[PDB]
Amino acid sequence: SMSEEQVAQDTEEVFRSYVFYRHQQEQEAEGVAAPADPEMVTLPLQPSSTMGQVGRQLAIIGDDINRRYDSEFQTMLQHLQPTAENAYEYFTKIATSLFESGINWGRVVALLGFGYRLALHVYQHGLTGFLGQVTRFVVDFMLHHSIARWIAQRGGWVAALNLG
Amino acid sequence: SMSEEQVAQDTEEVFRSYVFYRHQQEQEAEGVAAPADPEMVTLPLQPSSTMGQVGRQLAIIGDDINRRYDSEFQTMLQHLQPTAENAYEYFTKIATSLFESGINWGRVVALLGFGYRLALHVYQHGLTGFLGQVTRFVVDFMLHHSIARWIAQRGGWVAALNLGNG
Amino acid sequence: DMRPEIWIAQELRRXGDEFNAYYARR
Amino acid sequence: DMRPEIWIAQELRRXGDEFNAYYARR
Ligand SMILES: [N+]
Repeated sequence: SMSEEQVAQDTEEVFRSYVFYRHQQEQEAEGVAAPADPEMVTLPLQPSSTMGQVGRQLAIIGDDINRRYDSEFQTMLQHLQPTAENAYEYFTKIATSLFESGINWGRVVALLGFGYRLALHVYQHGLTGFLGQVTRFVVDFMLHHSIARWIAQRGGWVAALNLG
Repeated sequence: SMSEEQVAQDTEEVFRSYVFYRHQQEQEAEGVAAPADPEMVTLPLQPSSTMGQVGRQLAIIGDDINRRYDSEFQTMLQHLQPTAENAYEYFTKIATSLFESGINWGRVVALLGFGYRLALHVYQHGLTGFLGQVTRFVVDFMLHHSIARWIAQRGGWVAALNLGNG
Repeated sequence: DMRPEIWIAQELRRXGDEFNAYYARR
Repeated sequence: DMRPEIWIAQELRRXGDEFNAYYARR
């Protein structure tokens, strides 16, 4: 039955697919302001992945809500000024605070969204190849802070396909 | 045949139409989850008047752009804590700040958008009849702070009728 | 001042909770 | 940090300038 280790392993394809399909739909928006990130445009994915399905679906159903936060996250990330040198520290502080008062599916998906927004920021400020580092930020935090266990006990990532 | 005074007079209808059509389109959107403001639904308006059409043009073009500011404006207006008594002066100083580095049609529309968001926030927080106050904030700012003259030199509000249809 | 990472976490939480309320079961 | 009315003005300017570019690109 679904283990926290299996959820952790699945999370990589969930997140990478989430990044690809979120970027795809955002770049199609009228008046889009963020420039294209070629690392996400050309991001290769596994074609028949159930986990790929999960990440795509979470990107799609989250679009209305997530875009309403775009300008605020631009402001907030300009203030935070994350870099390769402090990204782990701040990602961990932010993720810890996110779940301090409880875990729920929306907060799980918001962690993915934060990983996406952080990856965009770092690429747009000049650093290539950072997507693998953030991907591990997300996976490792989930595994070691009981989020993967929480998902596992609710059926794993495919349980997210029942949202909406 | 256009003057600053005429543009200011016309601005009331432009803004009231803008409010009506912006609210209507946001209430119709699918994800939404945004409570209706009945003061904006029952606005008496003549949709085919020229100023009615200008307000509609400015409400419907590029509305995906103002969606990206929704959550930030919730946060900022909660910190602003506008009231019937403080809102005119806040509006006027915010608008002055907005145009300090230049006037352009997009910033004009942003001022209308701020009037809309401010009116909606104050209604949702329990004050009725405030739309008439915000309408005058907008008109009076344009009259007394260069915007109406800027519009007049460009042909009046009718110059905005086709913005964004290339 | 609230530290920037705290403000970000608060708005991440709000965003996530909005998703959670919208996509509730039944 | 920043007074809310200054923050609002800065974001209205960003937003308005994005509308301005959108009208022209269209
Ligand atoms: N603060």
